[PDB]
Amino acid sequence: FCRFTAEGVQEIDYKDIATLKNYITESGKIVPSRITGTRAKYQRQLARAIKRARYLSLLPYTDRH
Amino acid sequence: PRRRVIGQRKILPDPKFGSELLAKFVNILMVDGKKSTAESIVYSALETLAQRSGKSELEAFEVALENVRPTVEVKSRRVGGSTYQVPVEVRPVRRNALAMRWIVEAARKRGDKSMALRLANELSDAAENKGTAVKKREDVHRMAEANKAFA
Amino acid sequence: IKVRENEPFDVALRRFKRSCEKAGVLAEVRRREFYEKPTTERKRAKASAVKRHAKKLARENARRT
Amino acid sequence: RKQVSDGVAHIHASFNNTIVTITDRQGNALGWATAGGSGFRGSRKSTPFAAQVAAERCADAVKEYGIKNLEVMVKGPGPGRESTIRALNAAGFRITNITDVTPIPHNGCRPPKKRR
RNA sequence: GCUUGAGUCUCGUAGAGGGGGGUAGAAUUCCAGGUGUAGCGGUGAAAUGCGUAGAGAUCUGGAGGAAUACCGGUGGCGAAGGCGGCCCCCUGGACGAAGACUGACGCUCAGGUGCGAAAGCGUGGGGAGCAAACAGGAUUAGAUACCCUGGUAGUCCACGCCGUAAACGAUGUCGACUUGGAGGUUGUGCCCUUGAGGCGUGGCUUCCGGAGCUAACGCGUUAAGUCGACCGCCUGGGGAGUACGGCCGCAAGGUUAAAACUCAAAUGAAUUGACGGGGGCCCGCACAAGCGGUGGAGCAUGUGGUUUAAUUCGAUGCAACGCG
RNA sequence: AGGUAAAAAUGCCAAG
Repeated sequence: FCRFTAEGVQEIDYKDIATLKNYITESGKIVPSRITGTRAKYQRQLARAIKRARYLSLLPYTDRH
Repeated sequence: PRRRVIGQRKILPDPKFGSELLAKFVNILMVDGKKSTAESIVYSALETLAQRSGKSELEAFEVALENVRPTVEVKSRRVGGSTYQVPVEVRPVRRNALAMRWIVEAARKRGDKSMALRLANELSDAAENKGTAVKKREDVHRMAEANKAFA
Repeated sequence: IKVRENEPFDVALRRFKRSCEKAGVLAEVRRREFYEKPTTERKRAKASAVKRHAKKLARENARRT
Repeated sequence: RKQVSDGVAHIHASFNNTIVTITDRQGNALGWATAGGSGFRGSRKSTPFAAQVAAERCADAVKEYGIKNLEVMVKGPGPGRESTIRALNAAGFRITNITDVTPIPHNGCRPPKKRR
């Protein structure tokens, strides 16, 4: 329920891969904004940035290859 | 059933030598309420074994009892899609229940010439883990291993 | 999905599977298209969300608890 | 015979079917058996207890290869998913891990419409 | 003429808005071979089939079409139909902040015009999966259906056409006015941003409820409340949105649209009782758990079925069959 | 607080 960006104003980059991995479960699956309870507008910045990482294989689409 | 959990009674200590556990052997051997005949046979058995083995009387029900000691068995959880067996934790009353029951399955079969004949032998047979009684628990065990390491 | 808890698990301990997408989700995209039963279903699904929501706050009378 | 000392039990435990595939880490088949091979006509081969025993008839044919350890991969929800591993945790095998390699798609292989 | 209507500019705004071009990964289908091999696959039970000519399974490599799990949320955008993997090029609308300017430049609208799910049609490609047609196999008293297995166009891309759907919040378009609450979503102003906030304001927006309204259900500042403007439209059901004629279309048909004839109703709302091859919870040796009989056999005895010139007849899921 | 699960063989019809 981290009050992340409602008080953490900036653009969510994919470069901060350390921060980025905190939103994907161990099984690759990206976790919904419901559990983390943060704002969808902010969470919107997440999913697109995810595929940017997914496209670069910086992270996995799904680990079992 | 669907209502009040019933209990027990005041089980009488044996009017020969006060004891309750063996009193259920009467119950777990009784057929058609023939007590005196049971008093005839049930008695005949123990004293001769006490005489034959050489130890005390009320340590004869025990000498056999060591290797017939059960702990668990199966009580399957067939929810409606999985009739897979689930072993049960056989609680004291539940434990001694099947216990005096194993003296039944053993003695009732292979009738040599008389009840006390087999019963006395089965006792000391049960005392050395080489007879019918002792394995009666063992057989139960091997149909429980079927499933292991559950949660 | 990938459980090998170093050495001492020695039992199922496969919550990693059941917690994310164990075959129940396979048994969610089983066999049927519809396009729409879920279109309708999401609406009715969420329907329960607000009414059950009420059940927790609309239970506030005496009722002799 | 080449006598490999490690292997993998793939298991195709589908809704109404269960086949066990113990191969090595190179895909060459070591030993395979199923609940289907146990006969278990039609409906009856769908029971978890069925697959367990079939695994007992499947834990062999690898001992002849010097098999030591193994990892389990099962697919298909149906019955099982654990039935065999229970019969595999004690099949006489130092098991390393168990994984679910299930094919999660991403919306587009059109699935059948049956069962009305 | 002025400006409280309406219209544009300066600065920001989120979004599956729309057209087009490249590209990622999972998955399935198929090819090639390795290992290995009696099954695979199916279900109500199967059988059809695929199989020792060596599949299934599994693995490496390769050939393809097609849609985008998770995110994802009565979340968002769009006139509606509708639209989401990623990436880029062209490009629409809607909202906010303070002023600038124009100076009623409005609203609605016959006919006209543009868009407009699927299925379908024409022309040329493509053709994984799915799958009308279809056949084989099941089921059935029948089963040209539901189920299994293959399987065709289509589904998919491009260029035209068809213009209809439960195209439905079943509610037209535009403006004003009349209690609040819960929020959600998306910009912004003030204060101690002392903290995920406190105090207002713009829009879209989901549910709840005031007066009122309504036949009721329910709607309720998102009105079906209180008025105004304008327009489409209705007059019992059926016949029939059908025929004939006109227009539009390659066709399918679409569109505008009757009458004769027939009935005394058709229709909505609601709740009692009933029913449910509908459920939520509780209850009885209903079962569990156990005790010990019946089902084997002999015989008693009843019943049925048989047989007999005649072998009286009633009772025959539960609630008849050592019953009258 | 709270969220999956679950069986689906077949059986038609009415003069007071």
